This record gives sequence, C-alpha cells and structure tokens, in this order.
Amino acid sequence: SSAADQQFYGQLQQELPQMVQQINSSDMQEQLAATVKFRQILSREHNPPIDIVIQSGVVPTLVNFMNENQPEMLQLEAAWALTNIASGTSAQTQVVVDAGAVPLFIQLLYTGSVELQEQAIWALGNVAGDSTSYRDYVLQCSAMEPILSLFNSEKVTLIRTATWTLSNLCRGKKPQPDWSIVSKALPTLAKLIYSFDNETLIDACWAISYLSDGPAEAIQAVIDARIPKRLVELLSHQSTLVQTPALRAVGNIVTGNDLHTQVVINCGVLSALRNLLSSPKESIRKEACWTISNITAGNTEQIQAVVDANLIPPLIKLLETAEYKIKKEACWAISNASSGGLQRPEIIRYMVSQGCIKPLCDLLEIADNRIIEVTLDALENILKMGETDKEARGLAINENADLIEKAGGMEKIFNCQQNENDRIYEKAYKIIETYFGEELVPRGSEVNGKRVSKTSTGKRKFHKKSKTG
Amino acid sequence: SSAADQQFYGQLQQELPQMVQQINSSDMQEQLAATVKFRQILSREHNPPIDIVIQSGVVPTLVNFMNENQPEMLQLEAAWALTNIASGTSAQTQVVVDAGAVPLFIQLLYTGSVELQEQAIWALGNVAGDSTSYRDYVLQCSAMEPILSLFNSEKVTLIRTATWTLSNLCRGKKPQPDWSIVSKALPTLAKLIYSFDNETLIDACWAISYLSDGPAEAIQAVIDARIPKRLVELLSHQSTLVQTPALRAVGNIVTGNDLHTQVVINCGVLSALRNLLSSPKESIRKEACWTISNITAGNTEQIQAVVDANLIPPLIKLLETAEYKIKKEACWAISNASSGGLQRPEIIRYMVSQGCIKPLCDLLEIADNRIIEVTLDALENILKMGETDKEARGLAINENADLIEKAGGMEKIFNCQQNENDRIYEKAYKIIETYFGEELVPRGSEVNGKRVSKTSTGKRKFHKKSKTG
Amino acid sequence: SSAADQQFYGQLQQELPQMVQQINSSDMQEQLAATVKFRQILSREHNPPIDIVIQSGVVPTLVNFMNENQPEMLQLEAAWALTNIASGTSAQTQVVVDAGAVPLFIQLLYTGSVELQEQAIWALGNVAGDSTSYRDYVLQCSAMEPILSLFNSEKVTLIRTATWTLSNLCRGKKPQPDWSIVSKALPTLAKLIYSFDNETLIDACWAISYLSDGPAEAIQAVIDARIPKRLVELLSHQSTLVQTPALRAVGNIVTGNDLHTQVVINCGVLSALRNLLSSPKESIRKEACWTISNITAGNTEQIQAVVDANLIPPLIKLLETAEYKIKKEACWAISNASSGGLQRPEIIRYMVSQGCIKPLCDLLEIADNRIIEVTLDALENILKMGETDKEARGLAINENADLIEKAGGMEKIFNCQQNENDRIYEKAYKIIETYFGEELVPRGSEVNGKRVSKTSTGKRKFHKKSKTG
Repeated sequence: SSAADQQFYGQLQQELPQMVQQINSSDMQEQLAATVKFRQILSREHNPPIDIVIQSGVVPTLVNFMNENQPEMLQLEAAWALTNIASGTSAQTQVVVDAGAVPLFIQLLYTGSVELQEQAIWALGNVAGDSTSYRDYVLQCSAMEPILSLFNSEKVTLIRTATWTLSNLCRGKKPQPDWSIVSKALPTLAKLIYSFDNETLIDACWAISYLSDGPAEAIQAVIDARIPKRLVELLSHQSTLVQTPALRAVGNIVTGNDLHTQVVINCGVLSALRNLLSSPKESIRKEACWTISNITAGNTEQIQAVVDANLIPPLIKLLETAEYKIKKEACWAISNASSGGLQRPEIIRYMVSQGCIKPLCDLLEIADNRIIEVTLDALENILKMGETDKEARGLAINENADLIEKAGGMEKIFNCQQNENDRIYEKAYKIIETYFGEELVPRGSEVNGKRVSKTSTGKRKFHKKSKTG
Repeated sequence: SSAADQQFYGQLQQELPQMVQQINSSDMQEQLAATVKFRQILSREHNPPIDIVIQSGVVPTLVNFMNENQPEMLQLEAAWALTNIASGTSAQTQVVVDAGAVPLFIQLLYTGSVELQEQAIWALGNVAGDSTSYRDYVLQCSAMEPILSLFNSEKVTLIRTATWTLSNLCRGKKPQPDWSIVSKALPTLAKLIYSFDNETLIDACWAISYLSDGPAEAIQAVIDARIPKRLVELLSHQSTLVQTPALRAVGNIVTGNDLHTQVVINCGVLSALRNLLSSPKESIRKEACWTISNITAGNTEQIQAVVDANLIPPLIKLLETAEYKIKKEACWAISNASSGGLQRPEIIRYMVSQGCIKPLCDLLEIADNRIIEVTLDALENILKMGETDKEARGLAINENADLIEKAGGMEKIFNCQQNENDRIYEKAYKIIETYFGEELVPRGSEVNGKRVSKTSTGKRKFHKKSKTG
Repeated sequence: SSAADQQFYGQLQQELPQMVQQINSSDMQEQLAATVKFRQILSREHNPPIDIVIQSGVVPTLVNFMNENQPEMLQLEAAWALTNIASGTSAQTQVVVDAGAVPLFIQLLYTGSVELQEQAIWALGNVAGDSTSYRDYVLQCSAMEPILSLFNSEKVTLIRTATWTLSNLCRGKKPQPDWSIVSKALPTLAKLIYSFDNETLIDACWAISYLSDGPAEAIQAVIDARIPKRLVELLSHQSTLVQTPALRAVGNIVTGNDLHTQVVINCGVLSALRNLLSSPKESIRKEACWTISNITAGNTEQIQAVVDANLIPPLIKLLETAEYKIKKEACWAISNASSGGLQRPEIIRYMVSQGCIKPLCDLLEIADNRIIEVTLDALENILKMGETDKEARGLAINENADLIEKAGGMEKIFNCQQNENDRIYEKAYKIIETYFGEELVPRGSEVNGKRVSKTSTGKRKFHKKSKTG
C-alpha cells in the first residue's frame, strides 16, 4: 500500500465526522457538497473505502436524496455513491438494498434525465450482478419494463449501460431468472446484436448466452426471435470478446434437439466452427470442439454435414497434438460421430481414412477415466463398423481390428483391463474378447498352474513375404 | 513418393489396357509376355500396384494359366504374380482364394518342377499367413501331405521356403489349426532343427514354437518327437534369431506339468537360461526369466535345481537393476520359488542369504497391482518361513521380519494398505497384523478420538549397545 | 574388509583352541586371563566375532564365572563378555538367556561392587532391548526393584547406564510391559528429568515416552507423578536429542481426554510448540504439528487457547510451503480446529482471516486420500460456518463459498468427484451440491442427450463494475 493510500485513510478518518454533519445539514447546498465528497471518495479507482462509509451511517441519507422531491443534481450524486457501494462485496450491497434503494433506482428510470437514467440503470446492474437473490428482487420490483423502454434512447452510453444490466438480469442458473420476465428482453437483444458499438455487442451476446442456457423452451424462444443467424455471423467477428459469448450461445442451442441444431447448420455454423478451430486463443478452440461434438451427436445428416464441411481432418490434428483440454473435446466430437456413424458406415470409413485410429489409441494412456470410456467407445464403434463390413464382403479379417493393432492401439486397449474402474475394465475386456480374442488365450497348457501371459509379446513380425526376385 | 513412383503409376494406367488385351490373346506367347509384365510390376520391391492389377480383372486369367494343360513357363509366371497379390492385404488375398487358386497351387506341388514347387509353396505360405480362416482352408484342401513330401528334396531354397510355409500352417491360436493335420509335421521339423541353413533353422523353430503353444497333448507330442534336447542346444546358437523361437518353444514346454518340465531340465536348460540372463537383447532376458518362473513354479526338486544352477544371484541382480519389464519377470521367478520353497525352507534361507529381501520391497513402490501382489506374496512366504523357523529354534524374533524392517521394507508393506484394490489391501494388512503387529497399535489412548498414528515414525534408533571400553 | 579384519579372523581360528583350554583350567588365573582375551575380542569396536565365540562352547563357562563364590575380577570380565554377546542378534542373545545368565546378572546387582553393578545392569539392558519376550523375562525374574535401588548411587556412569536399561524395560507395545512393575519406576524418572547429565536426561525422557504410550491409566499415572511440567520445560532444551523424546511424551499425553490435555496447556506447552514449529530439524516440526492437532481436537477453550498462542499463522505457513510430511500434519491441526470451531464461529472467522482457505484447496491436488478427506472436511466446516453466518445476517451469499471459488478451490473440490474412493466422491459431491449447486446444472437442455458440462468453464469474469468517472 502506497504512501498515498495510507495518508488518504488517515485524512478520511479525521475528516469523516464533518462530512457526516455536512450531509445532515438543512441547507441543500451543504447536502450536495457533502454528497459530492462521498461520491468522490467512493469513485476512487483503487480501494474505495466502502465499509468506512457504510459504518458512518449515511447510506439511509443518500437513499433519501434519491426521492421524488429532491433536486436532480442531488439524486445523481447520491445514486452514483450508492452505485459504487453496491459494486462491492455482497455484504456491502445489502446495506443498499435493505435501505430501500432499488425501488428508487427504478423510479429514477422514469423521472430522471438521460444522466440519471444512466446512473440508476448502472446501480441496478451492480445489485443484480451480486446474486440470484438480488437479481430476482430487482426483477420482483418490476424493473424489466422501464429498463426495456430505455432502448428507444439513442444515447450510446445509456444503451451500453442498460445492455450490461440486462445481461446481469438474465444471468444465473440456480435458480434461473423468472422466464416470463426475462424473455420479454429477446426482441430488444435481437436488435442489439446488430449494433455497431462493440461493448453493446459484447453484453448483448452474453445476455443471449444466458437466456439460451436453459431448457428447450428457452432455446426455441431464441430461434423464434431470429437471433441464431446473426449469432453465427458474429462467429467471424474480428474480436474474441464477441466470438466468445456468441460461440457459447450457439453451443447452448445445439444442446437442443435435431430441429434446434439444424437451424444453426442452415445458417452456416459449420464453416464458422472450422475457422474457429484455428483461433489463436485456446478457450475458443476448446469451445468450438465442444460445440461440434453436440452436432456430431445429432442425425446422420448432421454428421454427414460435419464431414461435408471438412471438419474431420482438423479434429484429428487437435486430437493428436493439442493440449489435453482440447484433445478431450476433439475426442468427444469424433466419438459421437463414430456412434451415429454406424447407420451410415461410409462416415466411419472416411474417418478411419483420415487417420483417426492412432490418435484415439494414443490418448487412452493419458486420459482421465471419463475420456478413456468415450475413447474406448469410439474404437468399439470403429471395430463394430469393421465387423459388419467384414461379413458383408466375406472378408477373413476385420480390417479395423488390423489397423488398431498395427497402430499399437491394441495393447493400450488390453492394458486398460488393469483399471480400478469396473466400467472401463468391463468395456475394455469386451473389445478384446470380441475383436482380439487371441490376446486372451494363454501361451501353453492352461491346467498346470504355470504362468498366464498373452502368448508372450515377442511374437514374430511379418507373416507374408512378396517374391522380389 | 519419388518421381519414379509417380511416373510409374502414370505409365501403368496408360499402358494397362493393352496388357489386359495382350494377356487375353489366343497366341500363347502373347499370354506369356503379358503375364511376365504383370509379374514384373507385382515384383516391385516397394509399393506393388496390387489393387490396380486386381480391378483390371485379370486374376481369373492368371489362375487359369496355372492349369494342368498349360506350359510350365506360364504356370510359373502366373503363380509368381499370384504369390505377390497374395502377399498384400487380406482383401487382396481374397481375390486370389475366391478365384480358385489354392487347389491349383496344391496341384503344382505334384506336377510342377522344382521351381514351380517353390513358387506354389510360397504362394500357399502367403495365403496361410493371412488369417486363421485362410490357413485352415489351405489345410482343408489337403495341402499338408504334398508339402511334407517336398522335404525329400534337397534344393535348399525349396526346403527353406516350405519350412516358412509350414510355420504359417501351424501358426495361430484362435482357433488353433487342426491338430491331427499339423502334428503330422513334427517328424519333419525334428529333423529340420538339425539343418545347417540358418533361415531353415529359424522357421523350423518358429513352427515348433507354435505347435508347442497348445494343450498338454501338444507338448507331449513335441517331447515324444525328441525335439526338446535340440531346442535346448539351440539356446546357445550364436544368433538371437534362432535363440528367440527356441526359447519360446522351451518356455511353452514348461507350461506343462512336472514331467514336461523335467525333460528340459535333464537336457541342460538351466545352464542355458543362466547364460541367456546376460543376453545383450532385452526381450531374451525377459523371456528367460519368464521361462525360469515356470520352472520355479514346479517341484521342490526343480526349485532345488534352479538353486543348484546358481540362478538365484542373477535373478536378484535383475530384480534390483533391470528395466521394469524384466524386474517383473525376475519377481515372478523368485516369488514362485518362495512359494514351493516352503516345503524345503533351506531354499528360502539361501535366497534371503543372497539379498532378495530389499529388491523385493524396493519394487512394491513402482509396480502395477498384479506385481505388487506377487511381490507381497513372496515376502509373505519369506515371513512364513521365518515364523516356523522361529518356533523350531525357540527364537524370540522372526529374523526375516527383522530383515524386512531393517531394509525399509515394512513401511512399504504398511503403505500398500492405502491401495484402492481390496485384494492388495487385505493382503498387506494380514502381513502387518501377523508379523509387524506393533505397527497397528495407536500411539496413546485409543478411546478419546485423538490422532491414530503408528507410534509415530521418529522412534528411537538402536536398542542394544556393546561395551567397547 | 580391511587386511586387519582378515588377519584377525585368521589369528582367532588358529588360537581359539587354547583359549578354550585355558578357560577350562583349574588354575583361577588361567580362567581369568582366558576370560580377559574373550572379553577383549568381544569388545572389538567393529565386527565382534560373536558367533565364533558362541560355537566354541564357552558361554556356559562364562555364565558360571558370575557365581556367588567367584572372584569379582572374574565375574566382571565374564559379565562384560556376556554383555557383548547379548548386544548382537536375537539368536546370539538367546545363547546367553538360555544358559541362565539373567538371574545371575540380577544377583550381581546386590552383591557386586559399583563396577559389577554397572556391567550387570548393562547386560540386562541388552537382553531387555532385544525383544518383548526377553524384556518381560527380565521383568519376570524381579529385576525391577534391585534396579531402582541402584539410583541411590551417585556414580554418574551407573545411573546413566541403569536409566538406559530402565527405558528398554518400559519400551514396547505389543505387548506392553506389565504395568504394575514398570509403573514403579515413575517416581525415579520424575527425579531423573531434573538431572544435569544429558545422556541420563535423554534416556529418562525416552522411558517416559514409552510409559506414557499406553491407555488413559498410564497417562494419568504420569500426570500424578508431576512429570508433565518438567517435560514441557525440556521442550526448550537446547539439544534436539532431549527435545525429541520429550515432545513424544507430551504428544502421548494429549492423546488423552480434555483433562489430560489441559494439564500440559496450563504448564505452557502452547508457547513451546510455537517455537518448535521453527525447529531446524524436520521431524521436530512434524511432531509439533501432530501434537497441536491432538489439542485442536479438544475443547473450544483449548482451540481458543491455540488461537490465543498465535499458532494459527505458523500452521498456515507450513500448510502452504512445507514438505508434504509436515503439510499433512498442519492440515490435521487446522481441520480439527475447524471441526470444534463450529460451536464458536469466531475461531473459524479468524482462521479464514489469516488465509487458511487457499492452502487448504492447494493440497487437495497432491494429497493421499486420507488427507484429502480431512482437507475436504475442513473446507466443509468452513462452508458450514459460512452458511449459518449467512442466515444470521440475512446475507444473499455464503462469503466463504465465495472465498473458496475466488481462490481456485472450487474446481479442485469439484474435480475430487472423479475419485476412485466412494467416501471422497460422496463427500466432494455433497459440498458442491450444497454450496456450489450451479456447478451441477448442465449448460443447456438436459433431455436431448447432448453434452453435459458445468456451464462451460469460459464463464464471464466480473459482474459488478464501479463508476470511476
């Protein structure tokens, strides 16, 4: 702590008693000069003395200064002080809500000027931002409709500020906001993602990411408001601060059913995801793969469209060479594709074509047990495709079984039989028993109690030689 | 891919249509010149264009060129082309078997000359090598007896080639080859391990390694053919390419009962194993320890013979300082010896003499849970030997318990009580409870809910001092 | 082995037969000169030839030389030889006890001079030190009362030697010594911790550490003998060789109930523990934290006294930056304090004040599963305190929940849900479900089989901004 900070706190403690007496004067100017000093110390860019101001007893006074009858200069200074107390911890925000401030903020939305409207909508964002409890209380005193009508303003800083506040009102999942109040905001936010103000864009996107993070009826309401096509367009915005909330909202939509998913596909989301796989920022690449995995969990057509978009090769590259955070998402995408791909085998053949098999087995050795199971399940589907393809063509061999051995991947599957987790073990066993059965036959007589080993590892190499000369 | 490869494939696509027309001519020379070009492109040392030749439709023609009535020059060129298609993938090998080639190969064994015999036996090795399915089909068309009678040849390249083919016919475990057909080969292979041709030796050994990798009746049939004594002699062959299949076959024999095991012991296998423990190649050392562990799982006499051969000290060295792959085999050998060694304690006393106790405990901390259990089981037997020795002599202490503490090994046992696996935990507990019970008594009062610790680690050092002066 | 060692063993084997004949002579001088040589070779500072002397058959002779009728010079030389044989292994000690030596040692305590008393009490320490079996046998031949009466000596080397022997008689836990015999020693040891001889101090402390390592009745007997106040004083002895057995004995006392614990608190042990937290030797710091954890497992007053002693900050430092051995003890101390601290929340508030929350979560990722559970349990109590504090004050938020998220600690708790151990998993789950429930709500629709992720990790940062200008 700087010398200025220490000497500031020395000053304030010595000069707070007069400030408290000055804000209590009958002279309206005294009230105002005192309220300005309280606002200035609370506007301190670093370490506002919020708690010192609270225990001085003046928060009820400042809330009264927001009254109907009070001069606008005073309502604004007091609301700005109260805004900053409310930006602090939850306990500091409670002194403001318990003194009655929230209904007076809401009043200022009607009667204040553009500057008063800005301040009161900002304070309400700090209150709503604090907790689900305060967010709902703000909604419970009917803030929504006066907030919406502020968007027929054209002051940019006012719309910028109410957009941020709007996002705190939609934000939260346990519990969620009341849907019949926050849904009213969707026609406004649908227009706000066409703003040219970047900060307005950002908060509009976040607010839509929160509203779409809900059940089917929430996702449908977002599709009905014709929001998805512009969200997909913003996936190509040049700033990641827009990319991120937009990607998140699109990801939420594809947690829906196949109708929800097909909407974002028809507006071109697969092309956007492709180019987000090369984002310089790792959480974008991670979020993109997660999104894609929600799509490859859909229809064979929607799998086919993922393939048509040339998303298979980039997904393999990441699964091979990306940080574990992303590898685990790339594996979910390929494993979901493997699953639904059973009904159109050619999807699995193209995937095996592109070399998915070795990166799948490579990750069995470094993955947590959830990803091991998704990974085993992908290889199992690949083996399943191989076996029905084998019977169809009369083959003597499962060609995918052969590809999984030739990539080193079978001992890795075999070795996941040594897993504490019974699910893993039972799954790994059934893959070996079904497509690599020779690996479970002991090396000699099996009735003398001698060693049981997988027909010992130093097996002969190659079994077919061509005649070169 | 080289410029030559690309320009080759450009050439072939442009000049394949005439080759196809030339092989279909009525003029026998045309047939032959065309068949020679198909053979030459398929004899390409790298990347034979097998699939291009298959989809050209000529495999039925080449199979017909192997007919009874056809000139030998043509049967040979066609069989050599078909040999090389059959050396490819399983799907490429199917085009050859589904066109009828295998019974005509077998025919060529009777009617062909020495060069035709060579080619057809080679093609049959590629077919048999492909899969159990094709191996059995080859056996199912009665190839075995015409193949055997080729060994009254004395062309070295013919015997070399049929020996390799023979090994593919015996090879495979799920399912195994028909035993009443492949057993017919054992009198021949018994003579073939006395060949001076190294490549014939190698394949003879591999074939015997496959036939002996079977139930008791297979192992007995190998002993009856007087094969074991020469297999043990080849353990000292100067090349590891002979050492390896021979060691594997001997290892298979000692998965039998005590009678099977005693045969290889009487022919001097313990001396051979000793000198294979110092093999410069790590898979030999690993296979040797595994072999020995099958022996130390036998009689007290067979344990006694392992000790008599001075195999204990080298097994301890490896268990101490070898790669985990080998350490785990050395531990199985010592742990099996510990188990049967109970009936003649002096075996366990000599083993403890040589310092087996510390390397056993050292590995408890780095082993998978299968090796931990074998390792705990060895130490348990060592403690069991100590306790019956203790009662016999009137001792106040289990001297082996004392040796296991003095080597740091008891806290390692104690700490395996923190094992996810109940078997481990339950086993480790019973060792501590039975031979280190003080380790389970809490440090003070046990009824006040205070801390429970193993009479805290900073115990006093030494408890008996000698009077020096 | 030196040239001297080899040439010594060459000499002894050649010259042992006459020594054996010389010790059997009728001439008393011959007996004595022979007994002196046997004593000198057995007093060898390194590698006494104990076993060679045993198998020579002379141990019965040397035991007879301790008889009533024998000259004192001879009893002393023979007892000193027998002392050194008894300092060896348990099997070597048995030859001495089975020849009758122990009752003659005890006799020499009555009839010998000060030098004979020294020797026989030393030999008895070697016998008692060997095993519980021999320790009890020594007690069973009524050694205790003649040993105690040696402490009215004032020869320092005699008291030094009998103090060490006394500690071997009390030492041992499975089984323990007979309590109605070793308790007789407590009035003597209470005086012996006021000795100025450091070596007497050390063994007195160890002996008391063994006697106090017993049930409640043992701990009470130590408190009744007014031993605790001097043990706490010796915690500030300048040598760690006194610190260690004294700390151990004090630790044993606080495994008692609250009355036992309050005794060491009233004699100032908290100040001593504080300064032992900075001991340069790591086992002292470890033992000190363990001790403290037995105290923080007591009353709210005894927790309050730990806090009053300013032991909280040093315990956090270690939990943060000490070796895992000590971190695990510091965590037990803070977690016990957290538990009983529920009945006086201000203890938990001061602890959270000092920054215990981040070091607690930091260790969830590197701890074995016992320490993870103690650690989770501490955080759970901290969250429990937060929640009853929350309801009391009307807060919208659990401030401790907020502190645990802001320290990175919630994903660590969340991630311990991926634990093989059901206890861990079930505990970690209930913390998340109860105080971080939003973390278990999936990111979108939950009925379409899409991905289930914790409302994806790339959540927005901050949610309340202050108006700076």
